[PDB]
Amino acid sequence: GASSVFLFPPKPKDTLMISRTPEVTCVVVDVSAEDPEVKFNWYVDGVEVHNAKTKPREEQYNSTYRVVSVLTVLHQDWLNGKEYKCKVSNKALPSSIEKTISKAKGQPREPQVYTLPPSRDELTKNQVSLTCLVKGFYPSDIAVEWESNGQPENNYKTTPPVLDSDGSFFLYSKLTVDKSRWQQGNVFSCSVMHEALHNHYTQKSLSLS
Amino acid sequence: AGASSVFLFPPKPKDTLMISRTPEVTCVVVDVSAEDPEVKFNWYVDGVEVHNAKTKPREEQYNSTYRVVSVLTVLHQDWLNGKEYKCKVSNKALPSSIEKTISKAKGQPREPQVYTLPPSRDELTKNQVSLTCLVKGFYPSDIAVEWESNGQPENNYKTTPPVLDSDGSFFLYSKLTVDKSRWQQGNVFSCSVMHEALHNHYTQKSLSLS
Ligand SMILES: *[C@@H]1O[C@H](CO[C@@H]2O[C@@H](C)[C@@H](O)[C@@H](O)[C@@H]2O)[C@@H](O[C@@H]2O[C@H](CO)[C@@H](O[C@@H]3O[C@H](CO[C@H]4O[C@H](CO)[C@@H](O)[C@H](O)[C@@H]4O[C@@H]4O[C@H](CO)[C@@H](O[C@@H]5O[C@H](CO)[C@H](O)[C@H](O)[C@H]5O)[C@H](O)[C@H]4NC(C)=O)[C@@H](O)[C@H](O[C@H]4O[C@H](CO)[C@@H](O)[C@H](O)[C@@H]4O[C@@H]4O[C@H](CO)[C@@H](O)[C@H](O)[C@H]4NC(C)=O)[C@@H]3O)[C@H](O)[C@H]2NC(C)=O)[C@H](O)[C@H]1NC(C)=O
Ligand SMILES: *[C@@H]1O[C@H](CO[C@@H]2O[C@@H](C)[C@@H](O)[C@@H](O)[C@@H]2O)[C@@H](O[C@@H]2O[C@H](CO)[C@@H](O[C@@H]3O[C@H](CO[C@H]4O[C@H](CO)[C@@H](O)[C@H](O)[C@@H]4O[C@@H]4O[C@H](CO)[C@@H](O[C@@H]5O[C@H](CO)[C@H](O)[C@H](O)[C@H]5O)[C@H](O)[C@H]4NC(C)=O)[C@@H](O)[C@H](O[C@H]4O[C@H](CO)[C@@H](O)[C@H](O)[C@@H]4O[C@@H]4O[C@H](CO)[C@@H](O)[C@H](O)[C@H]4NC(C)=O)[C@@H]3O)[C@H](O)[C@H]2NC(C)=O)[C@H](O)[C@H]1NC(C)=O
Repeated sequence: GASSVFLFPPKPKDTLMISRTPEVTCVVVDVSAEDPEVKFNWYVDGVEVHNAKTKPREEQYNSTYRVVSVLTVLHQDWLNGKEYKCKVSNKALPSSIEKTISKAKGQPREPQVYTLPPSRDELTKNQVSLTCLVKGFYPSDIAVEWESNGQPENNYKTTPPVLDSDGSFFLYSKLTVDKSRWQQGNVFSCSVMHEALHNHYTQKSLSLS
Repeated sequence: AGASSVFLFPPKPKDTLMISRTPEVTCVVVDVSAEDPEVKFNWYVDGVEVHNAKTKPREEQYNSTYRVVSVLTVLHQDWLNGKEYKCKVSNKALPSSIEKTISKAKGQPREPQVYTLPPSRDELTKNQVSLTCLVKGFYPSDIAVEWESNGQPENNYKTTPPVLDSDGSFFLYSKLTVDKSRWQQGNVFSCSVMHEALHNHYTQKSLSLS
């Protein structure tokens, strides 16, 4: 079952902040109740490692079992482009199944962050859209958040990264707020974390002009 | 049993929304063996067999298999009214036929609101600047967005995929990049949006230096 095994990268924020602990996560589903202990082998740049913490089989709501293995990774290892391999050996199956993941290769490029106030035409509405354009970044791993008065905002959506014509990525984040909060002069801030920004962080603000 | 080797693709949104354009449904069969006899296609529209499809000759792939494509031209009205298109792929080498079906997304259509946004003040120090088109509140997600200036298509734009918003509708952004000099001259730029819930399937918003 080369499709019962899933390997997840660390969160973008986790690899960029010293206070956080990035992990790669190997998930195997559909283990039968009659199957023996599923084995995980982990490799970093081809070298086997043994510090993974594997979760005892958890019974599911569809009668199957799930096994999750978690490997903590070093911030710099991930950022320096090391390859993480997860190999899952379920003896009830013919074959072991391997997956590999790593940071995309290529010169990192610094995001340029721009905030855009609502379109004049939208000011007629009950709620208005505050836009954060983030462009020119590489690789596509990035975190974007909105806040106001030191507090996280409740209502925003961010597009996936989109490949631009010069080989870098862009995205937009759309924050929706009541027109009243906008008219009252509240300051809103889009913060962005990416490996190619100084301090891995930058913020741009937006308020009624 | 070959079931995962047949793929059925819808027409492009723009093609279904403009009568002058030709919308097509495309049935693609991959992993066709050289030892297989002729792959055969039958096509149906709401269960009724149709005969106007054009099937291309098999094309050799670098992995020693063939790809075979059949293309069915559809009426705009038919697609937009939700008729079902079925491609049935037959091959003596297989025990059973493989059938795939496709149709337009269901659910109440909602009209997009289109907003143009000028470059951020901070971007005006760059030699290239970004003109933004925000399109929101639409359903279904099938939509086309383009940019023009002086009646000519612009080259350098990219558009995000539709993103599901908190109310069940979709939004996207389209980003047009232009030389800062063209923006500063006062040239007018237009974002045009095609969607089935718009009057005449078309609307546009313009943007220039202010
Ligand atoms: C029996 O039950 C279990 C449990 O199911 C759950 O419970 C029931 C009640 C249902 O409600 C069900 O919906 C629930 O999911 C079933 O197990 C499930 O099995 C399916 C497959 O059958 C799995 O589906 C795949 O999911 C992938 C993504 O999963 C994530 O996102 C979904 C939501 O989108 C979540 O629900 C998942 O749990 C996953 O969530 C992610 O989890 C990560 C690990 O924890 C998180 O990362 C970590 O987070 C921590 C802290 O949070 C740290 O930060 C760590 O650092 C970090 O690593 C992550 O944040 C989290 N994300 C989110 C958003 O929450 C899909 O990607 C995948 O699609 C691929 O594969 C498909 C083939 O199956 C294919 O169709 C797709 O196209 C895609 O294909 C891939 O394409 C790429 C590139 O093109 C290729 O490179 C790949 O090769 C290719 N894939 C291939 C070849 O396989 C699947 O859709 C599902 O995840 C799983 N659930 C759980 C919980 O394990 C089981 O199936 C049931 N049996 C039945 C029904 O018979
Ligand atoms: C041997 O080789 C062949 C050929 O590959 C090529 O050669 C080899 C040697 C390599 O060099 C390789 O790199 C080359 O590409 C291999 O054939 C491939 O087989 C795989 C399957 O194994 C196919 O994978 C599916 O791809 C779908 C997307 O395909 C499009 O997008 C890719 C780019 O991302 C293109 O490469 C494709 O050609 C398709 O491109 C589209 O083509 C349309 C038809 O022409 C275009 O539409 C038309 O456009 C014209 C204009 O030109 C008009 O506008 C018409 O009106 C319009 O109709 C369209 O524009 C174009 N798009 C793009 C972006 O280019 C995926 O959708 C699909 O995913 C489904 O299936 C998976 C299961 O396999 C599943 O995991 C997914 O989740 C998803 O599941 C489906 O989900 C839907 C709903 O979401 C359900 O309804 C379905 O039921 C469900 N199906 C399931 C579960 O099965 C696959 O990933 C691949 O497309 C194909 N390549 C080619 C070129 O045909 C072959 O595999 C090799 N064999 C071996 C043994 O190695």
